[PDB]
Amino acid sequence: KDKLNPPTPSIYLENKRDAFFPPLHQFCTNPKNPVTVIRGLAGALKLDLGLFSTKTLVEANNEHMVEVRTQLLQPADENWDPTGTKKIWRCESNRSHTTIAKYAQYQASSFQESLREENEKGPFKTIKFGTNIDLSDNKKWKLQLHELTKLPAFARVVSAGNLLTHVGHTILGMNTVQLYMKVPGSRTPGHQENNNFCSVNINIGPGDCEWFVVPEDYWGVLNDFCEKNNLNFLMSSWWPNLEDLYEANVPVYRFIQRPGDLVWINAGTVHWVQAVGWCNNIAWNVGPLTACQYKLAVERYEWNKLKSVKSPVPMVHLSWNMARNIKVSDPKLFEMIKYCLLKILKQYQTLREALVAAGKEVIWHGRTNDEPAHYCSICEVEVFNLLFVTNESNTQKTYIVHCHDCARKTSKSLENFVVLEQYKMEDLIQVYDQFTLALSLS
Ligand SMILES: O=C(O)C1CCNCC1
Ligand SMILES: [Mn+2]
Ligand SMILES: [Zn+2]
Repeated sequence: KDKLNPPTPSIYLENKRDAFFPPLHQFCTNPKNPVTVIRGLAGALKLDLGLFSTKTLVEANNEHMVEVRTQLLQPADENWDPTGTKKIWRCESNRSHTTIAKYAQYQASSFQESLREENEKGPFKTIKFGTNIDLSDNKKWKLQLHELTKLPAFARVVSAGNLLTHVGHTILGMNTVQLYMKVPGSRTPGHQENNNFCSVNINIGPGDCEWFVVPEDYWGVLNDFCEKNNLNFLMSSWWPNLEDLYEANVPVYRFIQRPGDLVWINAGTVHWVQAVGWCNNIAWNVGPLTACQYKLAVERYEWNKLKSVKSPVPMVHLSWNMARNIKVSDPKLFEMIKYCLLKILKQYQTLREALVAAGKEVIWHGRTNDEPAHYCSICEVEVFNLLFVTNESNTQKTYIVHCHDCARKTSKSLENFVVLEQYKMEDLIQVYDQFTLALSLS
């Protein structure tokens, strides 16, 4: 079917006017567009991509850590089992660490070596992919991060309309920038973004990347495929067989990202990517204030619990911050947030009264300014307001957080734990009561 190889939603920018034109923002965040490729973005804004060249990076922070993925150089769009007998979903991808200086050396000699060969089923060559380079430190990366403030607001790392800005604390690689250093064949295997948040990716060049994209509403189909190939959709490295997806009638968007092109991945869009040439990429996440984004984010948050996977975005904490600090005028988005908060409030009230009825002291603990959300030290679920801390950890003021279930499993009557409360119930009830639909004519 021709509908199984759809055209890429693509926008061609010439100048700053095109980049700041409001319909660009609305096109990207439109749920009907699973991905938007903003071509010519860097040139349109006169972004200095040279600030992210490998030469520039070595000079700035040569001992900076790089996560290496050692992979096989696979042909085109395929993934073969090590023997070259059949195409499979499972990806070989071993992890190690290096530095920018050391990876840069490899990146350069890799190119020099291919130049020489050019002038001279498997088996497959091994390559190294430099991933997840952390560009959060504004002191180490001052000029780099300043250049990215030249983007239109909706695509920035930080903006008033970015849900991740409203989290109130750092979520590494989501509201901070990640850098990738690549050689041909460097693969980012299949995935959805952390808690289905949108993502921004800019190719630094000089080489191209090739992207494969599947709309959000087909993700269950890909989840089935993983389970049938004994793979964990969320935690395994997998590279879809295109002939399998075609067979199962899954449409696949396919395109080339050139240097300076910005790729916007909409919420929950499934995708995998490979370098065609030698290049660097930068990326981060963004959370538009839309019903679709909030809905998919909450869904994945709950799915992660069932799968025993930690949510990088603390959706309970975020939901309270939205109610505290954001005027919400979309009736659909408002009703979702209101609903979630009511769930949180009722569960908290239920737990709190069960504790008080069993004669357990709830200790007023309050909270520090700009203090991050808490997760259970055992099971890594988000824990909100009522924190379960051992008598000893309390005494030592290390305040090591457990959820209620994990505390109970350890200590049947919670005799080994104190219950800390970070918010008065009156304060949360008030925040909820005062959270009402704002009027907007837009
Ligand atoms: O440039 C890359 O390898 C990536 C693209 C999309 N998500 C994660 C990584
Ligand atoms: Mn991604
Ligand atoms: Zn727990």
